[PDB]
Amino acid sequence: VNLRTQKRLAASVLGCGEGKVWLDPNEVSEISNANSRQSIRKLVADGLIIKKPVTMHSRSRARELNLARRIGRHRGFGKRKGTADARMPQQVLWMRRQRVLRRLLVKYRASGKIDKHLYHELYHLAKGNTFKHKRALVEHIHRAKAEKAR
Amino acid sequence: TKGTSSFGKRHNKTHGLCRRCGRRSLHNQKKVCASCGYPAAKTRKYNWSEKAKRRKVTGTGRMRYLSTVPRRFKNGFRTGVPKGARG
Amino acid sequence: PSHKTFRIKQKLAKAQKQNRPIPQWIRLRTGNTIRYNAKRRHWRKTRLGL
RNA sequence: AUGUGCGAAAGGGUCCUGUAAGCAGUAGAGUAGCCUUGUUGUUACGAUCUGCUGAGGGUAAGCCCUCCUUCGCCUAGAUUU
RNA sequence: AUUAACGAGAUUCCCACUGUCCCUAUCUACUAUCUAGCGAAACCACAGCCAAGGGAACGGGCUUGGCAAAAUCAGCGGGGAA
RNA sequence: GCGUGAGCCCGGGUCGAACGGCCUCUAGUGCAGAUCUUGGUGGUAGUAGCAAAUACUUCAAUGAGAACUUGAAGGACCGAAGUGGGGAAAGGUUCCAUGUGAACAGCGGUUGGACAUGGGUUAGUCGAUCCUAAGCCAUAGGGAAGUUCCGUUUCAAAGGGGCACUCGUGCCCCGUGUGGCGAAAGGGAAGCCGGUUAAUAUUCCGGCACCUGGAUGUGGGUUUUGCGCGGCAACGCAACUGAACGCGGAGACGACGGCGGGGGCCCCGGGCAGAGUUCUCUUUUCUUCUUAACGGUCUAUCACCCUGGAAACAGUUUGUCUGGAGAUAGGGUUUAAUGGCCGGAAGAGCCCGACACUUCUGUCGGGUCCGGUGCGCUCUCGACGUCCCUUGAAAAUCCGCGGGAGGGAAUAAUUCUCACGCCAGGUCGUACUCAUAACCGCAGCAGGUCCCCAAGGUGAACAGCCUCUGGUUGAUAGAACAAUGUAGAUAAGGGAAGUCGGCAAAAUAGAUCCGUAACUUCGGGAAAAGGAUUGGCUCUAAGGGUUGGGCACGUUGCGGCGUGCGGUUAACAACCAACUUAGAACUGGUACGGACAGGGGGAAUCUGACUGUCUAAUUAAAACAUAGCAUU
RNA sequence: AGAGACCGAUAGCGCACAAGUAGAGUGAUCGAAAGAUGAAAAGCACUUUGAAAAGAGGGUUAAAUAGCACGUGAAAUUGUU
Ligand SMILES: [K+]
Ligand SMILES: [K+]
Ligand SMILES: [K+]
Ligand SMILES: [K+]
Ligand SMILES: [K+]
Ligand SMILES: [K+]
Ligand SMILES: [K+]
Ligand SMILES: [K+]
Ligand SMILES: [K+]
Ligand SMILES: [K+]
Ligand SMILES: [K+]
Ligand SMILES: [K+]
Ligand SMILES: [K+]
Ligand SMILES: [K+]
Ligand SMILES: [K+]
Ligand SMILES: [K+]
Ligand SMILES: [K+]
Ligand SMILES: [K+]
Ligand SMILES: [K+]
Ligand SMILES: [K+]
Ligand SMILES: [K+]
Ligand SMILES: [K+]
Ligand SMILES: [K+]
Ligand SMILES: [K+]
Ligand SMILES: [K+]
Ligand SMILES: [K+]
Ligand SMILES: [K+]
Ligand SMILES: [K+]
Ligand SMILES: [K+]
Ligand SMILES: [K+]
Ligand SMILES: [K+]
Ligand SMILES: [K+]
Ligand SMILES: [K+]
Ligand SMILES: [K+]
Ligand SMILES: [K+]
Ligand SMILES: [K+]
Ligand SMILES: [K+]
Ligand SMILES: [K+]
Ligand SMILES: [K+]
Ligand SMILES: [K+]
Ligand SMILES: [K+]
Ligand SMILES: [K+]
Ligand SMILES: [K+]
Ligand SMILES: [K+]
Ligand SMILES: [K+]
Ligand SMILES: [K+]
Ligand SMILES: [K+]
Ligand SMILES: [K+]
Ligand SMILES: [K+]
Ligand SMILES: [K+]
Ligand SMILES: [K+]
Ligand SMILES: [K+]
Ligand SMILES: [Mg+2]
Ligand SMILES: [Mg+2]
Ligand SMILES: [Mg+2]
Ligand SMILES: [Mg+2]
Ligand SMILES: [Mg+2]
Ligand SMILES: [Mg+2]
Ligand SMILES: [Mg+2]
Ligand SMILES: [Mg+2]
Ligand SMILES: [Mg+2]
Ligand SMILES: [Mg+2]
Ligand SMILES: [Mg+2]
Ligand SMILES: [Mg+2]
Ligand SMILES: [Mg+2]
Ligand SMILES: [Mg+2]
Ligand SMILES: [Mg+2]
Ligand SMILES: [Mg+2]
Ligand SMILES: [Mg+2]
Ligand SMILES: [Mg+2]
Ligand SMILES: [Mg+2]
Ligand SMILES: [Mg+2]
Ligand SMILES: [Mg+2]
Ligand SMILES: [Mg+2]
Ligand SMILES: [Mg+2]
Ligand SMILES: [Mg+2]
Ligand SMILES: [Mg+2]
Ligand SMILES: [Mg+2]
Ligand SMILES: [Mg+2]
Ligand SMILES: [Mg+2]
Ligand SMILES: [Mg+2]
Ligand SMILES: [Mg+2]
Ligand SMILES: [Mg+2]
Ligand SMILES: [Mg+2]
Ligand SMILES: [Mg+2]
Ligand SMILES: [Mg+2]
Ligand SMILES: [Mg+2]
Ligand SMILES: [Mg+2]
Ligand SMILES: [Mg+2]
Ligand SMILES: [Mg+2]
Ligand SMILES: [Mg+2]
Ligand SMILES: [Mg+2]
Ligand SMILES: [Mg+2]
Ligand SMILES: [Mg+2]
Ligand SMILES: [Mg+2]
Ligand SMILES: [Mg+2]
Ligand SMILES: [Mg+2]
Ligand SMILES: [Mg+2]
Ligand SMILES: [Mg+2]
Ligand SMILES: [Mg+2]
Ligand SMILES: [Mg+2]
Ligand SMILES: [Mg+2]
Ligand SMILES: [Mg+2]
Ligand SMILES: [Mg+2]
Ligand SMILES: [Mg+2]
Ligand SMILES: [Mg+2]
Ligand SMILES: [Mg+2]
Ligand SMILES: [Mg+2]
Ligand SMILES: [Mg+2]
Ligand SMILES: [Mg+2]
Ligand SMILES: [Mg+2]
Ligand SMILES: [Mg+2]
Ligand SMILES: [Mg+2]
Ligand SMILES: [Mg+2]
Ligand SMILES: [Zn+2]
Repeated sequence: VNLRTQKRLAASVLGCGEGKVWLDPNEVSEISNANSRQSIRKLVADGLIIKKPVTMHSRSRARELNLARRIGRHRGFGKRKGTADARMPQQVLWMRRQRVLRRLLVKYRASGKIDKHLYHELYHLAKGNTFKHKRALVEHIHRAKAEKAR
Repeated sequence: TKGTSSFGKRHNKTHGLCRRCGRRSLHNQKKVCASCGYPAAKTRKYNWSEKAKRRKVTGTGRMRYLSTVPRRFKNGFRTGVPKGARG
Repeated sequence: PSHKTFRIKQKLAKAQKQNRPIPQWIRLRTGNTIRYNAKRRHWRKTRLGL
């Protein structure tokens, strides 16, 4: 008995690959009489032709390592292969910081904590490498208004 | 790399089928047949090859009209029908 | 190729109608000398020139 | 070809590595919860450490012993002088 | 005539390194090797054990001696002026 | 048996249609050699060999016969710059089904791209057909004995548009110009989803659309003084006359860099179904949860408009541009959906469950949700920037405008680019392969041959290594382990003593932190040279986003606001989210870029400045080219 | 159309035959091999062994020492006796 035609027809009807088609080993004579696509469907309904499941591929170990690195477990000096700028480029660090600092100054000026003359002077100070982060800018503003009070 | 490697790059055609003689001898870019000389009015023929002349001389084809002239000459190029024929 | 012209299509049709063996009753005629077909062509053996 | 026989296992000896899985602990840098607020207060997480443990694994394929462990086999078939 | 940088460009020395060497040993895979199946080519006057002699001045064959016992397998690189 | 000899004669066997002696005549008349010509056949010899691309094993069935046929079950490889899914050139039936003695598949064969008999390619929307490019060829003319050479707008009387016809015959305008071929990757009118076959499908069936050309009628629009209204404006609205002649726009264009928006893929959390594991653990691991063309409606950078008038200058990008030639601010208009919602459309497709059913046949229930994240990958759009002694096609075709020729109603008229309605769309290609077997290399040859799509982990990464979907298990086999080999490797002590010559091999190598000479065209040399660290576990610190802010009047089913104010919380509270960097303790046979991946260095001489190029198949160089300089 | 002191299938034209054919080359062009069963197919009915190809009997013929691998059937080279 030659069943090459039946296996090819089954894959098209089941919508799978020919490596996922199962033919009943004890009904080869009955299966060999199926020559049309209609007869293949009837043998699928009766349970002589089934589609096999996929092979296992799990990401359990992958997302386990990800969580351990959120608390700093696998990021030592013996675990780095690229350069510092390849892992975290400096241009991205600079671009983030300028957007953070410029977002704050617009917020203060809109509410009223500062006026435009102080806004302009702080803006060009931030363009220079003056304020290290958000905290440094806020402390500088408080001292500036304290001396302006006198 | 001349030889086996270079032979793999041959996938174009210098000549196609001629409309007058039927051989694959029509040059694709020049549009001139290398065998019968189409589209000139005369047919290409040279006296330094007797073999080539005999391959296409009169009598190598069908002679659709010329083969019935000797019979008409022998009877005098007459017209009409034989005496009291019907029709 | 799938792209063809009508002249090439006409040629390919004739080449396969001329590729069948001789009938059997030809071999029983009086004074016959034909044994087989001496002009058989195969796509894997001889290349036809367009 | 009945034997101090031949074969397949097993037990012991000899060598090689280096202390198995499992369970437990007043061991463990610390952390997060819950209560009567403890002299070990408990519940959860924890590389590793300690005990059972010179243990576990392998060992003739061209290592040794077994009348003192178990199971099987055997006085042919063919050719020639 | 000089000359920084550059070079799968030629040359000499130094440090490190090693079976390149003293001096050679051992292991793995595929062959070769044996079997079943399948199955070529180059080449070939006739052939195929030597020593000396003379000879076209370096013989497988001639002359005088040495000798000399079926059919065969794996390798080898002296000769066949291969 | 005869003859010195070339030769002649007879006996026996096989066989089946013509042949000889003697004298003259006549010639394509006698073979061992020519590396002689054509054909046939030996030894070598059952010999050399049939060894790149990791690999097969068990049971059953078929059959005279099974390592290389089919089913199931194991073990493996390709590892998304694939041994996957589709195409262009080229081939031409190699595609599908049934069957089969020989020959072919360098072993076998029940199998085959082989052999025999039948079957298979469906378009107004995908192409060709239309346009022009580099180029090729006609016409006017000039050469040449001539086959023919040049010439493409020229030293040419070179065209096209309208109106009635009694009925074609007849009238009237404009005129500088006047051929064709040439792209299945350039330019260009129009189709999407689901199903269906042994073999075709954006082509067949069902549903739902679109384009061009041709005729045409209803509804609506305009006009009673003739060809529409609104907005300060940018402009809007279902329409809303427009000939000759002319102006403009689209077609229509380079390479590279960072940044922002959108679709698809990847990743994380929850829920409903189904499956795998369960000595112990795991609210656990894996799979499905979809939405087309064509339309409606609300929005989305640039830019433009109105008010007003800026120095204590302001606005503002990751990247310094913008503004009295009018900024900030307040309010508007508009190019641009692959964005949200609705029609299409759940009736489809997909996942579960329960009954029928020899077949013919099926039938019925459920479900088909909700969020997050990013220097992620891929395609597309936008605003910016850099480079040039380099500035990056043409034509067909379609639209707007300037002008005002002609024509038209007061009961009808309307050459209204608005809605709906009627008819038609010819011809050729379409199967299959696109390569360790369908193309070219004499062949089923480790060679060569233009593209599209592109998953998880480690990691800087399209590096190497392992896996999922999909695909293979095909390269003659069985047994044994001699020499000599080809390919892969390790050696005590010495360390180039070997050799023409360190040829081959070994040694170094990622990342972080220190340190770095002579010389120099000041740019380099430079990763110069030379050092130290790196695992696991338990902790600590730093780098962000969104939403809230107190009174006094009036309106509104805690109101949301029209306001008059007051104020800068000595910056507080709640919620949300990935990664990157720095420090400490503990721990181990001191090991930790633990595989993969991965520079040896220095002091000098000769010579060419550098980057580039050549003898396809023995020479890659000091040879050629080059910028600069000089001469004619 | 008629002839010959011509050739007799490696000769005579390249071709006595489905020959300017099959086949090679991008192309111009290059270009073969291959005649004969018997007077007549009367071209082997039946039985038996074999999966089949075929063998052994038995038939036709004047002859199968003529079976379509077909008149006669030499040498090189090979098997048995
Ligand atoms: K233990
Ligand atoms: K112990
Ligand atoms: K060089
Ligand atoms: K050998
Ligand atoms: K053999
Ligand atoms: K001698
Ligand atoms: K002699
Ligand atoms: K006789
Ligand atoms: K043999
Ligand atoms: K192999
Ligand atoms: K393989
Ligand atoms: K068409
Ligand atoms: K139609
Ligand atoms: K066509
Ligand atoms: K057409
Ligand atoms: K042109
Ligand atoms: K002329
Ligand atoms: K085109
Ligand atoms: K069909
Ligand atoms: K109306
Ligand atoms: K209107
Ligand atoms: K273009
Ligand atoms: K983008
Ligand atoms: K994107
Ligand atoms: K996206
Ligand atoms: K991802
Ligand atoms: K469309
Ligand atoms: K100003
Ligand atoms: K930047
Ligand atoms: K790309
Ligand atoms: K008018
Ligand atoms: K098709
Ligand atoms: K197709
Ligand atoms: K193709
Ligand atoms: K990856
Ligand atoms: K990788
Ligand atoms: K060996
Ligand atoms: K060996
Ligand atoms: K040396
Ligand atoms: K020397
Ligand atoms: K290191
Ligand atoms: K010198
Ligand atoms: K160079
Ligand atoms: K060379
Ligand atoms: K070179
Ligand atoms: K040169
Ligand atoms: K100079
Ligand atoms: K001949
Ligand atoms: K040919
Ligand atoms: K007789
Ligand atoms: K007989
Ligand atoms: K005979
Ligand atoms: Mg920088
Ligand atoms: Mg050409
Ligand atoms: Mg009549
Ligand atoms: Mg001698
Ligand atoms: Mg001598
Ligand atoms: Mg000799
Ligand atoms: Mg002698
Ligand atoms: Mg040798
Ligand atoms: Mg020798
Ligand atoms: Mg006769
Ligand atoms: Mg002669
Ligand atoms: Mg001879
Ligand atoms: Mg002689
Ligand atoms: Mg051999
Ligand atoms: Mg092989
Ligand atoms: Mg070999
Ligand atoms: Mg195999
Ligand atoms: Mg691999
Ligand atoms: Mg693999
Ligand atoms: Mg097939
Ligand atoms: Mg078949
Ligand atoms: Mg074979
Ligand atoms: Mg065979
Ligand atoms: Mg077969
Ligand atoms: Mg065939
Ligand atoms: Mg089209
Ligand atoms: Mg011309
Ligand atoms: Mg002329
Ligand atoms: Mg054209
Ligand atoms: Mg195109
Ligand atoms: Mg229409
Ligand atoms: Mg107008
Ligand atoms: Mg929708
Ligand atoms: Mg929309
Ligand atoms: Mg503004
Ligand atoms: Mg809807
Ligand atoms: Mg449904
Ligand atoms: Mg197909
Ligand atoms: Mg392909
Ligand atoms: Mg190949
Ligand atoms: Mg081929
Ligand atoms: Mg990573
Ligand atoms: Mg073998
Ligand atoms: Mg070696
Ligand atoms: Mg050593
Ligand atoms: Mg040592
Ligand atoms: Mg040393
Ligand atoms: Mg070397
Ligand atoms: Mg260094
Ligand atoms: Mg140096
Ligand atoms: Mg140079
Ligand atoms: Mg060379
Ligand atoms: Mg070379
Ligand atoms: Mg004659
Ligand atoms: Mg002959
Ligand atoms: Mg002849
Ligand atoms: Mg004969
Ligand atoms: Mg017989
Ligand atoms: Mg006879
Ligand atoms: Mg014979
Ligand atoms: Mg004979
Ligand atoms: Mg003989
Ligand atoms: Zn021609």
